[PDB]
Amino acid sequence: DSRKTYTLTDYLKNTYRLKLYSLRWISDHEYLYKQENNILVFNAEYGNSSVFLENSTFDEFGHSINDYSISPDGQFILLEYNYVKQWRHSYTASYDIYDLNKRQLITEERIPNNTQWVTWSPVGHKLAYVWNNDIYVKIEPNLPSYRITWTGKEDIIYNGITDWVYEEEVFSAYSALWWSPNGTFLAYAQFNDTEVPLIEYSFYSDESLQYPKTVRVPYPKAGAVNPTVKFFVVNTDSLSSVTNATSIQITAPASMLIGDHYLCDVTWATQERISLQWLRRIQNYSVMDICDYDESSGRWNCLVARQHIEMSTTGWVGRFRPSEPHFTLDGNSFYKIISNEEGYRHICYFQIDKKDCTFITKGTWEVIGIEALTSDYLYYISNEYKGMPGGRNLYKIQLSDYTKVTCLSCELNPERCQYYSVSFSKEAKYYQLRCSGPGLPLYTLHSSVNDKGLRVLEDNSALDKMLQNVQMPSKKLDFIILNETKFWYQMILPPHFDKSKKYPLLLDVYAGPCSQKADTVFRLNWATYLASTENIIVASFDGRGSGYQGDKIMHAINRRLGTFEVEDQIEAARQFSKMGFVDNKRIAIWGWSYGGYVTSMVLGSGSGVFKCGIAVAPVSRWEYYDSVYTERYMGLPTPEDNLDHYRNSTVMSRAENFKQVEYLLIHGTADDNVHFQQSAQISKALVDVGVDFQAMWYTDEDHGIASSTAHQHIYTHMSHFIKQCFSLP
Amino acid sequence: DSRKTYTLTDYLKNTYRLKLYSLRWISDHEYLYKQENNILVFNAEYGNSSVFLENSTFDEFGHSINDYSISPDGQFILLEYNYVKQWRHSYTASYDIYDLNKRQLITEERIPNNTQWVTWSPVGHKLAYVWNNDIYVKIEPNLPSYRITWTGKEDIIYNGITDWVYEEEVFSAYSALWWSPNGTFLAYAQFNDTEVPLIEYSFYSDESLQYPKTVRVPYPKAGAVNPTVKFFVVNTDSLSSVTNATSIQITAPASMLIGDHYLCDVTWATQERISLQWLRRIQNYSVMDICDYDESSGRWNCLVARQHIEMSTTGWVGRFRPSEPHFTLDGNSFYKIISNEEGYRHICYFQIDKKDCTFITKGTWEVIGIEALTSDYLYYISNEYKGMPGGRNLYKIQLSDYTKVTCLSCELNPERCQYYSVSFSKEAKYYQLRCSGPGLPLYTLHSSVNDKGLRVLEDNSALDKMLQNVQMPSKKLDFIILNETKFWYQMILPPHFDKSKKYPLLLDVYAGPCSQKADTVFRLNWATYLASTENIIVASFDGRGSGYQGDKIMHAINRRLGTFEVEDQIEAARQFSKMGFVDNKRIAIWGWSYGGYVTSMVLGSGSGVFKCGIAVAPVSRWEYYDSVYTERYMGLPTPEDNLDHYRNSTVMSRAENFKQVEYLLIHGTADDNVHFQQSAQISKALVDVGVDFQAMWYTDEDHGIASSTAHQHIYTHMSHFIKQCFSLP
Ligand SMILES: *[C@@H]1O[C@H](CO)[C@@H](O[C@@H]2O[C@H](CO)[C@@H](O[C@@H]3O[C@H](CO)[C@@H](O)[C@H](O)[C@@H]3O)[C@H](O)[C@H]2NC(C)=O)[C@H](O)[C@H]1NC(C)=O
Ligand SMILES: *[C@@H]1O[C@H](CO)[C@@H](O[C@@H]2O[C@H](CO)[C@@H](O[C@@H]3O[C@H](CO)[C@@H](O)[C@H](O)[C@@H]3O)[C@H](O)[C@H]2NC(C)=O)[C@H](O)[C@H]1NC(C)=O
Ligand SMILES: *[C@@H]1O[C@H](CO)[C@@H](O[C@@H]2O[C@H](CO)[C@@H](O)[C@H](O)[C@H]2NC(C)=O)[C@H](O)[C@H]1NC(C)=O
Ligand SMILES: *[C@@H]1O[C@H](CO)[C@@H](O[C@@H]2O[C@H](CO)[C@@H](O)[C@H](O)[C@H]2NC(C)=O)[C@H](O)[C@H]1NC(C)=O
Ligand SMILES: *[C@@H]1O[C@H](CO)[C@@H](O[C@@H]2O[C@H](CO)[C@@H](O)[C@H](O)[C@H]2NC(C)=O)[C@H](O)[C@H]1NC(C)=O
Ligand SMILES: *[C@@H]1O[C@H](CO)[C@@H](O[C@@H]2O[C@H](CO)[C@@H](O)[C@H](O)[C@H]2NC(C)=O)[C@H](O)[C@H]1NC(C)=O
Ligand SMILES: *[C@@H]1O[C@H](CO)[C@@H](O[C@@H]2O[C@H](CO)[C@@H](O)[C@H](O)[C@H]2NC(C)=O)[C@H](O)[C@H]1NC(C)=O
Ligand SMILES: *[C@@H]1O[C@H](CO)[C@@H](O[C@@H]2O[C@H](CO)[C@@H](O)[C@H](O)[C@H]2NC(C)=O)[C@H](O)[C@H]1NC(C)=O
Ligand SMILES: *[C@@H]1O[C@H](CO)[C@@H](O[C@@H]2O[C@H](CO)[C@@H](O)[C@H](O)[C@H]2NC(C)=O)[C@H](O)[C@H]1NC(C)=O
Ligand SMILES: *[C@@H]1O[C@H](CO)[C@@H](O[C@@H]2O[C@H](CO)[C@@H](O)[C@H](O)[C@H]2NC(C)=O)[C@H](O)[C@H]1NC(C)=O
Ligand SMILES: *[C@@H]1O[C@H](CO)[C@@H](O)[C@H](O)[C@H]1NC(C)=O
Ligand SMILES: *[C@@H]1O[C@H](CO)[C@@H](O)[C@H](O)[C@H]1NC(C)=O
Ligand SMILES: *[C@@H]1O[C@H](CO)[C@@H](O)[C@H](O)[C@H]1NC(C)=O
Ligand SMILES: *[C@@H]1O[C@H](CO)[C@@H](O)[C@H](O)[C@H]1NC(C)=O
Repeated sequence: DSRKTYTLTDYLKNTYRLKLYSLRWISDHEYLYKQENNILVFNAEYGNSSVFLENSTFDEFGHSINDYSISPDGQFILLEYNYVKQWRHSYTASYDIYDLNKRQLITEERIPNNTQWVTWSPVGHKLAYVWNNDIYVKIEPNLPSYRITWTGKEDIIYNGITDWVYEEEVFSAYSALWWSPNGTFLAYAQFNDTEVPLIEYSFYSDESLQYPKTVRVPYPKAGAVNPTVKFFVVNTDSLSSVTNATSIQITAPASMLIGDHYLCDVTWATQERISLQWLRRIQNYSVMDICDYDESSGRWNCLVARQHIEMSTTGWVGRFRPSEPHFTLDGNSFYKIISNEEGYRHICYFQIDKKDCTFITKGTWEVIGIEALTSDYLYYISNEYKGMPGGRNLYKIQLSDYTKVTCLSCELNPERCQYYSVSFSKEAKYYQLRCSGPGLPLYTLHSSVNDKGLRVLEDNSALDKMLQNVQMPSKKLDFIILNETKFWYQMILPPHFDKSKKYPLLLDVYAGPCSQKADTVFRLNWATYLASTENIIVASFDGRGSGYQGDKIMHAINRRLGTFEVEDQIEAARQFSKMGFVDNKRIAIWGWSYGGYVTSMVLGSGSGVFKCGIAVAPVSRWEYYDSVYTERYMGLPTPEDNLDHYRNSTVMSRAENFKQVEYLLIHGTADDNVHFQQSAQISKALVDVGVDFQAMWYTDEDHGIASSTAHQHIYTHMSHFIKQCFSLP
Repeated sequence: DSRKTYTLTDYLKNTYRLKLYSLRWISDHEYLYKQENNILVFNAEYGNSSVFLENSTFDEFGHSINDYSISPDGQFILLEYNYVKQWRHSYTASYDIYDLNKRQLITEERIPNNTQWVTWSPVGHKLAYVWNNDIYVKIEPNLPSYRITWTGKEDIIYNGITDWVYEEEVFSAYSALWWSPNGTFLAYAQFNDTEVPLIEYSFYSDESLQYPKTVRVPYPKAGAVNPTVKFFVVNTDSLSSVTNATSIQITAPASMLIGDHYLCDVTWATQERISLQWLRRIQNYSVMDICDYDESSGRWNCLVARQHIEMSTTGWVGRFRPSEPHFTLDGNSFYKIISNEEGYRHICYFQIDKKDCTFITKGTWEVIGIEALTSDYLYYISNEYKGMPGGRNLYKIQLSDYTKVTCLSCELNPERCQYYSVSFSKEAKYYQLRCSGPGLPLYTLHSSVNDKGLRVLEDNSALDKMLQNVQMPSKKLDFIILNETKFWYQMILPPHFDKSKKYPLLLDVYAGPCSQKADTVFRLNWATYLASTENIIVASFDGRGSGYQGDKIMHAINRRLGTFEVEDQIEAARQFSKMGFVDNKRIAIWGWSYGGYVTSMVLGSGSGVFKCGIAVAPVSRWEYYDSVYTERYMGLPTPEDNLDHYRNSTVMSRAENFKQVEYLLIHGTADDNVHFQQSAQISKALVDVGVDFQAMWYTDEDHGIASSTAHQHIYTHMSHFIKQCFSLP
């Protein structure tokens, strides 16, 4: 054996890059793929291409265009420059509209600088943008903007944008603007954070800054006042400069109004029908209101009969939040993913006039998501193939005959692709199946008309040839029967693996509620380096609390976080140790966020199975985390509700047992998700008891700690600790 | 040998304690020494004792009495309970006045809770206290308080108390109240921090606290607006309840009014004469105003003729601040320590009517301080004995015949005591000479009448016997001739030291301007453990910038901090290495505060002499430290004045060279002196360049990091790092 190993340098410097083919379906037959800084239009059926915009077009722009947005009409394009990131999704940027017919930059009534969000109408060239927490609408790109809201304020009234809590948990986005299917109406949400308490952390900026800046973010910790959401809808077609626009408010269902409620999701059904999903602060009761517009009163009305209530007594409602409904063209019938009586999520045909729901799919698998609803077929990704919870394959079901279900990707390349994803065209005429593993990522375009594979867009052939030279580690995904239940685990076995020889084992852990750490995706990460060079088996286990395996396993840790999942990881290590190739004296664990919470808990468990551990940005007490996430799985922190578990599930409590393990606590000073407070309290507890541990603070670094320099430094420091603890060279 | 060694446990658990005899001279013949929780009165001449207050007296108090204050009359006592510390000197506490004649606790008009400062009149039982930044005076302990100021405000107007900058630099205390010699007048200072910018750091309090508290302290960084000081004097004898008291303001000399000025010190001369020392922001010009009270106008007047101006073109005026004048009983003549033309500080007889000053002492030594001015003799401590800059001995000079100077402690116990300190009685009839080394601390009481040693109060005999069993390390203080100048150094040689054998060397460093690290004091510190058990020579060197050696050496680093002192420490290590008993391959350096700045600078020097280093609470850029300290030595951070050196003296700049040394950066999150910001910037710089280093943040810990738990953990972690770097067992 005389080949190079995957070194940390290769990982940090991204020497081996996984080519990807990302396209934008502008039509049912054409998509826009950016090549050599040139936007190109590709006919899906023929396969030919044409230059939509030459790089020279914006070479004289004078600014670096971060991203572009083609108007549905295709007569205009948005240019994003001066991109400034805020949180995971939130950002501010300047925008310049470019005419694609006159080949000229719009210079009059330009979108203002620091625009928080900008969106084209679903059809046409209307532009709605949020500036200074305020919503403006430009009916024509070259015409003056029309201001809709006037109550926008910073860290108080968010109009059209989402506050930290909603952006990171409820909507998973920074956009609260929902255009009507033809762009007649614009649905928006007004979040009020007047009462939500502020988390205050210090920012040191650059060396030039003399006095540090304090950053205050409206952040509702478990039990703290949550934000108030108010939904609104405005007729954009009636927008006038003479008078302000009028926004009709759709009130929440009375059940939600009794107490704190959340607007989980907003989905347009027809040009005059909208579906609002509300969920009470106690996330075990959710009502969907199919509201329609009444022409006579010009006001949207929600029929109590059409309302659909989904309650869960076993645990929380939804994997992370109520799913999205896929209405039919008529809009009087919709398909949604609901949990079956057995406890496995499946598609359920729904009619707006019948509260009864008819499940169209059933089994011990789980419908991961609905991709497209054509008048004849509904396409969904599922983990049914080979009963593998970590597999994703495309399936289509005849709407008229539900019994006729056909797999579309299961038997394409079974050896190389088992985790598939899909992006259909405007009318689902053509779809791009993208496989992420277990082999190299493969991107292929197919035609729904005859389910025929038109061509292969990307095959990662060059990377494959380069990876032949390096001694890449192998990945093993199997299951261990615990309490007569199959719990799957993945193991990145080192190259030239010998079962007889005993190798050190690092248990990468997350164990988040409804999370999967054992899948079939090819990933070039730090574990690849650890297994290839340091020869460390990197393993991950999905125990009670893991998702894609049913409500029973997912809702097992309900109202008891830091209990079953922590125990399962320790039991996993014991099973892994007795397999025969694991050095019992050298077993470690590492995790990020919830993984850090579990990593700390297992190290302080006093089990004696683990020797050392690295907790990065770890959660210490659940009363320091946001309300939406914590209250969903731990309930309210009140003396009459799980207050005991809230206090019994703190890492600080197990500090005395940390004296038997080596601990590395890494955290970013400017973390908005898991505040540095949580890491700080862990350190204080260990210092008080006298536990000796290593720590590393990264100044002005967020939860991701992904700044090139910090990313390299964090993994370099972690590599040193793991090697030192494992007594490796 | 079988003798045990001084272990870290002995140091952390204070196994060997140095007994001390601290007394309070209530009279010229009697002092109060607390024994077994009983205040006892001891006649100095006879040596007999009597119980002033039995422990039972305050056993039923119900609170823990932190400290006591006997009224000069002795008819009343103050009891301090509920002690809450703020900064180094600032604190808040509740006080209960106790009658020492009626043996009863005063229950009416009690001193309010959270009293910031309380002081008895110099003679009598008057009480002046500052509550809520406001000054109140109780003429009688059992009578209602009289409020003097009414403009007090938190973090804005400090009346009678010193702001952070003045408390930690100018006055080195939290008291701005100065009682007149017979208590007729009360001199006070009003500090205004309305413009001084606030340093904001986060406090994580306890595990219960859900949201961290942001602590904002008025702190003037180099160049930032400094606080405004206004002096005032009030006649307490005329205090009435019917009308408010009137405070006469003594304005600063015109020279100081031209720009920012500081009130360095306030010293009362007679019952009607006060001496104010003012210093401009540019600390190289100071004027002392001897102001007297004019009965006719009832206003204090400062004669321009009586003003004494001291300017220094070589460097800053004063060791750290203008010295304190010692006026004669008449008050028309005073003695002060001024630097001579040669550049060595010496006592200088002064007359209020003659601007000329006559030096009464001269030589290549330095008068450390004036202790007592009797009508016939002036007592001062100096480093003249054996030309040792680190020695302190008591001397007395006949005022009539200055040639007649007599040493009082030089030849008492030359082998055991060379560093002496003294506390005279009310009329200097008796004085307690306390020696801190080089042998065990020895406390003795003497009589000035015939300079006779009455008796020995404490001899640390028990500690001496216990220290016989342990293998205590030895201390060597010598000098290395650099550039034809004697630079002294101390070395804590390990037990059973063999010059032939090569031992590892750790250079404890501070190198602060006007600082001494090589002295003759016996200290049981971490170095004792390192030398006794780990067998590491701990050495300290006093190079350019050191004090007690003359203005030339002290003012050498003027307007150039981080230059000569850093180079000298590296040169010291080179000289130490070629001595013959130092392992060149294993030399390290550690420091706190300025020591941390030097430690970082020498590690990033690129010299290659040092292998590893530990910087605790280190200063990174001088533009982050307070103004009074930085501007005194580095000038103003302005483009026209030393702005370059300010940017050329940053640790972050030498980050690339840290790649050759092991670095441990320890800092407390809640540091008010060296803000964490300085450590944070160092870390960010190393992270950016890619320098691998270890770090450790101590949550809710101040500059001292002296909380029992943290103190033990910091030295434990530091011990591990030093041993690991020195490849020690
Ligand atoms: C966002 O939430 C805050 C807090 O609920 C809202 O502030 C509230 O605004 C109402 C407006 O009517 C205030 O009611 C009035 O208060 C005044 C005194 O301030 C009183 O004289 C009136 O009789 C009436 O009660 C309410 O007090 C106030 N609450 C506060 C300040 O805590 C705010 O309006 C909300 N913003 C939006 C756009 O929804
Ligand atoms: C402590 O320092 C601050 C800052 O110098 C002092 O505040 C100042 O107070 C004076 C009072 O006369 C203000 O002057 C007046 O201001 C008002 C507007 O606020 C204006 O209408 C008047 O004609 C006059 O100029 C001055 O502006 C103000 N400076 C500020 C607020 O920055 C404060 O009084 C000082 N405190 C003490 C007790 O010395
Ligand atoms: C790919 O080739 C086809 C022809 O085989 C193109 O289709 C025609 O393109 C011409 C271009 O001038 C049009 O005038 C015709 O109307 C098109 N015919 C149809 C049926 O659409 C197609 O446009 C090409 N695609 C690209 C991206 O160049
Ligand atoms: C549209 O609404 C805005 C906001 O209320 C109006 O602008 C305000 O008009 C009032 C009139 O008294 C002023 O006091 C405010 O200062 C204005 N601005 C704001 C931000 O409140 C505007 O006039 C309305 N337009 C029409 C035609 O009704
Ligand atoms: C977009 O959709 C809206 C809602 O259906 C359309 O508005 C209605 O259009 C019909 C047909 O012209 C009218 O009879 C209704 O009175 C309209 N309702 C309202 C609220 O005005 C709108 O015309 C559609 N736009 C386009 C271009 O098709
Ligand atoms: C949603 O969760 C709450 C909190 O667990 C449930 O309220 C409890 O209901 C049970 C009976 O089912 C009572 O014994 C408890 O005392 C209630 N409160 C608490 C604090 O547990 C509520 O019933 C749940 N709702 C649904 C639809 O399951
Ligand atoms: C130490 O002893 C001396 C006597 O040798 C004490 O002096 C006398 O003490 C009595 C006590 O009742 C007084 O009445 C006398 O007036 C004292 N004489 C003088 C000259 O002072 C002295 O008080 C004793 N000291 C202590 C602390 O008990
Ligand atoms: C002593 O000074 C205080 C402070 O100025 C006086 O108390 C104030 O009196 C005014 C009279 O109009 C009130 O408006 C204030 O509210 C009072 N308090 C404060 C804190 O300002 C007090 O009256 C004065 N006493 C005498 C006898 O003059
Ligand atoms: C404390 O000292 C002050 C200042 O010397 C004395 O006040 C003066 O006392 C003399 C003598 O009685 C008077 O002639 C002056 O008019 C007083 N000046 C003022 C400002 O009142 C005061 O008497 C001394 N107190 C005691 C008890 O000796
Ligand atoms: C106090 O220090 C300041 C700053 O160094 C001195 O001002 C400088 O004086 C020199 C001459 O001695 C000039 O060449 C400089 O231009 C002055 N300004 C600066 C920015 O350096 C001042 O003279 C000193 N005062 C005394 C009494 O020594
Ligand atoms: C711009 O596009 C042309 C298209 O032929 C390509 O050759 C050229 O390399 C591109 N330049 C950049 C900087 O991408
Ligand atoms: C954005 O800022 C730049 C720079 O000040 C300015 O030239 C431009 O006109 C601004 N755009 C808008 C729409 O305000
Ligand atoms: C209180 O004082 C008496 C004086 O004889 C002493 O015996 C006793 O030990 C003291 N108690 C404490 C707790 O110091
Ligand atoms: C201080 O507070 C305690 C507790 O409330 C109270 O008993 C006491 O009287 C207070 N003292 C004064 C002087 O206010």
